[PDB]
Amino acid sequence: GLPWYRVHTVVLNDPGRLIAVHLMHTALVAGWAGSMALYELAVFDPSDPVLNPMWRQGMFVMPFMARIGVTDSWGGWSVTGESVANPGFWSFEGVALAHIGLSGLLFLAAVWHWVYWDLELFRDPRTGNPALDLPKIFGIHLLLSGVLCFGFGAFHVTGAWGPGIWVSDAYGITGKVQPVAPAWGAEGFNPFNPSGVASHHIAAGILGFLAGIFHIAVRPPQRLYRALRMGNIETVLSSSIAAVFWSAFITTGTMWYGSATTPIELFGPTRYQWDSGYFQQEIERRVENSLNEGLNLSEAWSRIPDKLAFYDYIGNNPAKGGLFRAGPMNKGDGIAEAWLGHPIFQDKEGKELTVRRMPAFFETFPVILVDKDGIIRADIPFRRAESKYSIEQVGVTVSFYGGKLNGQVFKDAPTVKKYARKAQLGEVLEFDRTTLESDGVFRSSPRGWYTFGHANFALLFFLGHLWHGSRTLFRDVFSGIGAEVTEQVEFGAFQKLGDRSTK
Amino acid sequence: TFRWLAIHGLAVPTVFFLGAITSMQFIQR
Amino acid sequence: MTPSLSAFINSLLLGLFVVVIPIGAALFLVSQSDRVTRT
Amino acid sequence: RPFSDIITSIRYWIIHSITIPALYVAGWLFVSTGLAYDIFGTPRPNEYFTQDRQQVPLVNDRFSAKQELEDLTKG
Amino acid sequence: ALRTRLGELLRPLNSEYGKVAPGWGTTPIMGFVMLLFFLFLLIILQIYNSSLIIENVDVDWASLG
Amino acid sequence: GRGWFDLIDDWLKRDRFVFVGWSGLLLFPTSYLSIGGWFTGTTFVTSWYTHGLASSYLEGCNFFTAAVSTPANSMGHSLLLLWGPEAQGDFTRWCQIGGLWAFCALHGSFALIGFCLRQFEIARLVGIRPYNAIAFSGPIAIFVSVFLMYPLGQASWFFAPSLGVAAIFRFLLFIQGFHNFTLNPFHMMGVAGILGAALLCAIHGATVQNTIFEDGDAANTFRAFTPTQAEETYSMVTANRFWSQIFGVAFSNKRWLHFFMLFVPLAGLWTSAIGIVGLALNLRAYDFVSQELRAAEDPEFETFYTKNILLNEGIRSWMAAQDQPHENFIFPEEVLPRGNAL
Amino acid sequence: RIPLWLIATVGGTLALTVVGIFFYGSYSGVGSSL
Amino acid sequence: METLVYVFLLAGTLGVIFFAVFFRDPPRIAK
Amino acid sequence: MNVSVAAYLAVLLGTFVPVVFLVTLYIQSESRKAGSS
Amino acid sequence: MNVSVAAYLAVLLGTFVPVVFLVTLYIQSESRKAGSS
Amino acid sequence: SGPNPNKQPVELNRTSLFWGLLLIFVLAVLFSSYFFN
Amino acid sequence: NFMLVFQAEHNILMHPFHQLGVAGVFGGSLFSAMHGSLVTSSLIRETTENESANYGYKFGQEEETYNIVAAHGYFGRLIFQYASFNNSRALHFFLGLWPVVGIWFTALGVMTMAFNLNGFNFNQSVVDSQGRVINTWADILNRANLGMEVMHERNAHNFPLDLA
Ligand code: CLA
Ligand code: CLA
Ligand code: CLA
Ligand code: CLA
Ligand code: CLA
Ligand code: CLA
Ligand SMILES: CC1=CCCC(C)(C)[C@H]1/C=C/C(C)=C/C=C/C(C)=C/C=C/C=C(C)/C=C/C=C(C)/C=C/C1=C(C)CCCC1(C)C
Ligand SMILES: CC1=CCCC(C)(C)[C@H]1/C=C/C(C)=C/C=C/C(C)=C/C=C/C=C(C)/C=C/C=C(C)/C=C/C1=C(C)CCCC1(C)C
Ligand SMILES: [Cl-]
Ligand SMILES: [Fe+2]
Repeated sequence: GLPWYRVHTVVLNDPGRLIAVHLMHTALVAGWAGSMALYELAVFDPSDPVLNPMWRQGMFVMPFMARIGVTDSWGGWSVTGESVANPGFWSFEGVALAHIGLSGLLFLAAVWHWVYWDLELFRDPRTGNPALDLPKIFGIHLLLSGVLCFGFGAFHVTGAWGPGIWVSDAYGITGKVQPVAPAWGAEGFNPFNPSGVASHHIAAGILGFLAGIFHIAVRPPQRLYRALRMGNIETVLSSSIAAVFWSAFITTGTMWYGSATTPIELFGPTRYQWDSGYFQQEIERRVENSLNEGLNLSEAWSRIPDKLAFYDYIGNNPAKGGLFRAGPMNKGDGIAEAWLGHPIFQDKEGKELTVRRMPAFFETFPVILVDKDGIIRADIPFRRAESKYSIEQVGVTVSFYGGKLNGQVFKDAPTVKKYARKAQLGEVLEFDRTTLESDGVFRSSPRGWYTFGHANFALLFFLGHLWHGSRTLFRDVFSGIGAEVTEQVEFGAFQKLGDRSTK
Repeated sequence: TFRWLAIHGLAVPTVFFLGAITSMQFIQR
Repeated sequence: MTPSLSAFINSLLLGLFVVVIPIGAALFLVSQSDRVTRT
Repeated sequence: RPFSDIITSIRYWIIHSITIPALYVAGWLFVSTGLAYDIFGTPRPNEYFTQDRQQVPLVNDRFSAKQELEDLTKG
Repeated sequence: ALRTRLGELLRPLNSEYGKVAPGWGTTPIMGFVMLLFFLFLLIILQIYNSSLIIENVDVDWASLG
Repeated sequence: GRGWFDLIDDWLKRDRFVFVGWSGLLLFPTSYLSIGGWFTGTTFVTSWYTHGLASSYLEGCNFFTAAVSTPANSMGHSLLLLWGPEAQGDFTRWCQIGGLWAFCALHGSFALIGFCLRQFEIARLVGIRPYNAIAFSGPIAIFVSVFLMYPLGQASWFFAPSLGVAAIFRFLLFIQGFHNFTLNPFHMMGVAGILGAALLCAIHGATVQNTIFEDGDAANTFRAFTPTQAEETYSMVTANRFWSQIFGVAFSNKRWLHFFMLFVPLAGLWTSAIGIVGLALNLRAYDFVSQELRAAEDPEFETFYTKNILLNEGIRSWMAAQDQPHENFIFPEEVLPRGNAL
Repeated sequence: RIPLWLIATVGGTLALTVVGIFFYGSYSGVGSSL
Repeated sequence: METLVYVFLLAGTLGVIFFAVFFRDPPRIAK
Repeated sequence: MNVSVAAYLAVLLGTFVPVVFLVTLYIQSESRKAGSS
Repeated sequence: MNVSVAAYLAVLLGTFVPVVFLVTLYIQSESRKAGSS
Repeated sequence: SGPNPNKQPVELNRTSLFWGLLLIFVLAVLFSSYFFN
Repeated sequence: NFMLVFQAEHNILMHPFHQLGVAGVFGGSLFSAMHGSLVTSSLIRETTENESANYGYKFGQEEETYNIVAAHGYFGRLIFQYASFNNSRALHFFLGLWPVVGIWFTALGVMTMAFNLNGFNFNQSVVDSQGRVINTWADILNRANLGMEVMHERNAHNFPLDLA
């Protein structure tokens, strides 16, 4: 009969049942959204947003709620850190319950369409057979897509009749949902300009709307109709899978590299902020202009916010996790409690050494303390015998500036080594490893997991697009080849391949 | 000339590069 | 207009006049000259 | 016509007793002239290092790459 | 088989299955817009790639503020 | 046939020695521009300014050590267009920053696209099912995941596989040392697919050649086959009996056998592609945490896994200085992880 | 007109000579450790 | 305790192999 | 060995659910073959 | 709250195995009914 | 709306059963050592 | 572990017999995929649309289950006519030959590196006019081999050379 991998092909030529299965899939996806939101809310810890934000807790789907308006909870807390006094219905809980209710309603609609499948809407008046006028259905759907895109751009994102979207500063320290005016011009095409989102969703939507008016009105040319097999729904499936993996690759790129639509405080920093020293340079210039203002190292480093110092830490890097190191980022190094300050390394004389930072590539990196110019001065040797650059020989002391360990000058070699090991990983922090029983191996942020999943899905959907394009373009030879193939495939039988009017 | 174009697009760079390589054997540092 | 934008526009123009237009013209002439019989 | 039918033809070999060695020698003078080192930028055996440049040359910026390349390849 | 109010309302939208404009139709303008959209995608790809640097378009996190 | 598009279509699909087709307008230039580019880059262009290496026959390398090395790490993920802001139209500086690797890779991606389109086109015109174009999707996935998505997940094109022999061996050992890719279950599925496909090829060839029917009186049995015969040239029943009573199971259906021969290598390649896509983001099956904790608390607990981890540390530390010259890694002999004696 | 066996003989001889010159260059001059 | 799961999975694979060898669908020639 | 605890559920149920699916698909099909005769 | 860990496997598998058994017994019967016609 | 003309039977022969069981069990064997960690 | 130690001590990757084995397995996969694709692609129509195509073949039948001419012509148009194996017996001999010979060669390569006839050693094979070493990919591979060499069996070696 119908093998296990063809079982969903019975609904290929039954439009009502096709709507039913689409409804069931939509119901399942909405139910997943609601259930994931509920589970995340059950396991979320909203107490500390600066050292235990959403992305440190493995919050995958909540940032997408917080990205475009839903920053509050019925429990009287906000992802931004403020305490909500009178939360509205559209909180995290309300969104979750709405998605569950929509899942139930879509399930009921799927049941109705599965039972009542033989509607005159799906039957061709000319022939009476079940059929779908796909070019016009596409125009209707493109009208709907354009209207929704324009509405989102003009009302939701601009906040004319909506919350706006998440906007943040350069360093993720002061971010909130707010309206964004549309950025018409070249600046709208900056991926890190949130305003360019609005300018897009308006303008693109308008064009989409206009495109809908074309596709409802204008019938396809016969040439493209026969070439693309527009009367075959599997053409639509192939092209849709094509566009879908295209979008998946684009979203994967904007996730990994970052953009205005992937704020760091919602998904964690990127690997490239760590690679280029994006936050280290900002902290350095902050303390430098503080020093130029007459402040000292203690005061200058005390003015650095804990959030900014937390970003300057390799454990927050998405390129440090593992494929099977599962769970929240707090399950690895731990839950960050406090910042111990900048460990200046004053050598025996007083020169400032600096521990070379771990690159993301290396699981384990040697602890070497390079000089200002960078000749190696001291390090933690592997072979102690005949050691030249041991911290014992050179002599080093760790003076802490800022943080809870401020103003403390350790000058023993052991305690210097212990904080050299910490300074190898960027800024040094205190961690709670007991609440979640953390095992001391780094995990990936939601940024990395999104990138992984959608990269793999994009490749697999490229395979699917190949398969279904092949099927729709080779429908006539699905069951096998006939005897006609033997005459045309002969070399030189016809001047033009395939065509038999030639010779 | 398409046969000529294909075969000679393959051939002319090939002999040119082989002559260059046989010369390059003698560079002798 | 930045140097990069000028380079991009020039790249489009040279792509037209060095790759697309020559290949298209050659295809058109050869297809119009060497024609199949009994089509 | 079939490949062997061309190869054994005398005309083929009257053509390719002259055409093939011409370019086989053209490549020889392409590299023996030192022209390849100039087109492709490949250092000669006496150009990997020079004064103040006893270390490996590396480009460390995307956009000024040409600038530091001349600076390093001033020679 | 079944006739419904919404079915009657939406029947004109699914009554021209197989209706095709004769010949090439609108394919030339389709190809022209395809060229334009290809150029647009190339422009934005080179903008983020920073192979196409546009003035007042700073592709960087620091452009946020 | 009358219309200009019909005339171009008729000429492109002409039955000649080399089928051109519409896909040939994408395959033949790019493919050519790829292959010659490799032959150029591996023959005259250097890696002295990107990797600190010699990589051309001109510099003195052989077929093994000659390669088209990746661009400099400072280039990031630049498209490295010859007219771009890096080379700025200068061919020499373009070759010196390793832009020829970008040329070869970007033209090879479109050459693979054009060849798969060629497979689809010839399958359509000949009138057979398009299973060969879908089997080339495996190689396309390998190239896309290993040469494009892996460096695009990493810092730059520098960490892509440099196009060579010794370069590819260096890529193999680099990926092992830094990702522990042998421990990756998707790599395991891929090598399973590859070795199983080689196994299927060998067994099928031997079985077919050794259950041939006696269609002649010559000891050399190759001439006893006619291409157009409507008779199977070998015994499926005898092969089934042989493998059933030797191995317990055996193919009974030729169509299933030949689909299996397709599915095994393709599935292997796609599985390994998933693993390399994972490795692009450093999402690596590097370690088993339970054994790491036990060995941390039990200094007598040793497994071959822990020995492999130590070998990976050795690879990383002893390779980083010369393999990533842009980082300027100075590891003294004190900090380099070593063993007793050697 | 020229027997193809002689053509094959001379062509293979010349190709083997070229590859042997490559081998010599491998044991001589640049690319050799000496 | 994971040794229980590992042993169970390996034994299940061996059992599937046994049943595939000895309880296969017998090949027969169609008519 | 500090192993995960939901990994037991993951392995056992990811083995069980496809296995029972395959067994059901086989038994259904056989039943139908027997019913046809 | 501290609860057992194999109790998860106990509950989930003791629900799953009889449930799939019943579903298989139903599908198999139906398939046979359809095959008879 | 009455009987659907698109109803078709579904099958899984015994060879496919053993192939599926082998695939699932071997995947469990491969990925169990990674899920437990 | 055995792989990494073998590479560290013998440089099996640069040894040409292992390269022949890699060619053997990669070509075996290539030819397996190609042969399966072409046989599955030219299957003769013997099956309805609601039925698996594999049931178009009956065990023990006398007729061929696919058109060899169609697959041969398709593969000839794909590359060129001369490349295709018009003979099926020669095709299957080649299928049995390529991986078997490749695996024979790599097994023999391991057998020869057992007695320490190692893969190629092009380390420091390119030197400038002064005579200082310009690295190649062989040298960078040597660095990985050296890391594996020093870290393997950390406590077993008391003398600098790994002669055993
Ligand atoms: C003035 C109005 C206006 C403005 C300001 C913008 C603004 C924007 N548009 Mg545009 N847009 C407009 C009108 C406008 N649009 C109109 C009228 C349309 C027609 C409907 C579009 C259609 C459109 C599309 C289809 C896309 C944009 C995108 C964008 C964004 C570009 C920056 C970015 O993040 O790129 C990031 C994305 C890119 C730079 C595009 C990359 C394209 C390459 C070619 C993809 C390659 C994929 C391939 C399969 C990978 C293979 C290899 C790999 C596996 C290794 C930005 C929000 C892009 C977007 O959504 O970005 C998130 C986008 O893809 N716009
Ligand atoms: C009734 C409307 C409705 C509303 C108001 C929301 C609201 C929300 N959903 Mg959604 N959702 C809905 C219906 C709705 N949902 C339905 C029916 C389903 C079932 C499929 C889901 C399934 C779902 C999931 C699975 C998830 C959400 C989530 C969310 C949140 C984030 C939305 C977001 O960023 O999307 C972003 C959407 C996109 C980036 C896609 C945009 C559209 C593409 C790019 C269009 C491409 C094709 C187009 C035709 C091209 C041409 C057009 C052009 C010419 C104009 C938010 C609370 C997330 C969440 O946090 O849940 C708790 C989440 O993960 N929803
Ligand atoms: C692409 C979509 C996506 C993404 C990016 C994420 C991302 C995340 N999820 Mg997940 N999640 C998703 C979909 C996704 N989820 C879905 C659909 C569900 C519903 C089942 C869940 C349910 C879920 C829960 C319940 C939890 C998360 C959590 C997390 C976080 C940790 C991920 C982790 O540890 O993975 C680990 C992944 C692996 C060990 C396997 C990955 C490698 C491949 C895919 C294995 C494939 C095996 C294959 C099928 C063979 C099996 C054979 C069988 C016989 C055994 C992270 C933010 C955690 C969190 O922090 O929540 C607050 C958490 O507790 N997610
Ligand atoms: C939305 C996209 C989409 C849609 C609508 C379809 C639809 C179809 N595909 Mg599929 N396909 C897709 C994507 C899609 N495909 C992709 C991405 C790939 C690449 C891997 C394929 C590869 C593919 C092949 C090779 C074949 C089909 C076939 C089919 C048809 C029957 C499938 C069936 O009955 O499966 C029944 C499936 C099962 C009973 C169990 C499958 C269990 C899977 C493997 C694991 C668990 C999945 C999990 C629960 C959910 C995934 C989440 C998602 C986000 C990825 C049907 C028309 C068949 C066809 O053409 O028949 C004529 C066919 O042979 N497809
Ligand atoms: C190797 C990959 C591959 C293969 C084999 C196929 C095969 C197929 N596709 Mg295509 N497709 C691909 C990639 C591929 N596609 C990609 C990446 C996309 C974008 C998402 C699409 C989107 C797509 C759609 C939407 C449709 C098809 C369809 C088809 C079928 C008909 C042929 C066709 O339309 O060719 C398409 C042509 C190409 C892939 C070649 C493109 C060449 C470009 C224009 C050159 C660009 C050069 C430029 C200078 C580069 C600048 C960037 C640089 C700086 C990096 C066939 C099954 C049709 C189908 O299934 O109909 C039933 C169909 O509707 N495809
Ligand atoms: C099959 C043909 C083909 C294809 C698909 C490609 C593809 C590619 N080539 Mg090209 N190339 C080709 C033939 C081809 N090439 C040939 C024959 C040569 C030898 C002369 C070259 C020589 C070459 C070089 C030297 C380089 C490339 C590069 C590239 C890449 C960048 C393309 C790009 O952005 O160009 C620019 C875009 C186009 C050419 C598309 C033009 C689109 C239309 C026709 C323009 C219309 C003009 C418009 C109306 C102007 C109005 C003004 C403005 C407002 C828009 C890409 C992979 C680069 C690369 O690989 O870098 C690593 C590179 O440096 N190619
Ligand atoms: C196996 C595997 C492979 C790849 C991905 C991954 C590794 C994650 C893993 C998982 C994959 C998948 C696809 C998991 C998805 C899970 C899904 C879709 C779960 C479904 C959740 C849905 C739920 C609760 C829905 C709840 C609905 C309810 C109450 C409805 C009730 C109602 C009804 C029915 C009528 C109206 C009234 C009311 C009360 C609303
Ligand atoms: C590169 C680049 C930059 C910018 C623009 C431009 C269009 C120029 C673009 C493209 C350039 C192109 C396509 C150049 C073309 C160059 C080509 C095709 C070079 C190829 C040369 C081929 C070579 C050596 C072949 C050597 C073969 C050898 C030893 C074979 C060895 C053998 C021999 C000698 C005898 C028997 C045994 C065996 C193994 C068969
Ligand atoms: Cl010893
Ligand atoms: Fe066969």
